[PDB]
Amino acid sequence: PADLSGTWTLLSSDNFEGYMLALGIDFATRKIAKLLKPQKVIEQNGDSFTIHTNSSLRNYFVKFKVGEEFDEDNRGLDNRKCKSLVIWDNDRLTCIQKGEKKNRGWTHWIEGDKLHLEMFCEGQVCKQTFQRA
Repeated sequence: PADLSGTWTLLSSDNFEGYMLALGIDFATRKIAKLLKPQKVIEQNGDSFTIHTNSSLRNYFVKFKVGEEFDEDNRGLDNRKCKSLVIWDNDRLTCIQKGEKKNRGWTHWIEGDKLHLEMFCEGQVCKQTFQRA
C-alpha cells in the first residue's frame, strides 16, 4: 500500500481517445472530455477510499473499500453496469471492472509525490499523471 491521498491536477494524458473509443463514447462527448482536465481528489482512510473526478460539467466520485466488491452503473460514462473490485498489487491500487467489456479497469500509484493513473479497456490504455495542487 501507499498514501495516494490529495488534491491532484492533471499534468499529462496519453491515449484518452483510445480508452473512450473502447467504451463507445460518442464523438461529441469525446471532444468535450479531452478539453477538460478534471481534478482528482483522493480521500484515503485505511481500506476506505473516496475518489473524486471533478470537472465543471460534472463532479463525480466512487467510494469503496479495498477487497469489497461493488457495482457501478457508469451513468456518467458508458452506462454499462460493472461489478468492481479494488485491491493492492504491491503499492499499486488496482481496480478490475467486471462486465461486458474485456480487461476493463484502472490502476493508481505514486512515484515520489507524483500520482499516476492508467485507465484501460479492451487493450486500450490511457496513461495520466498528476501533480499535487
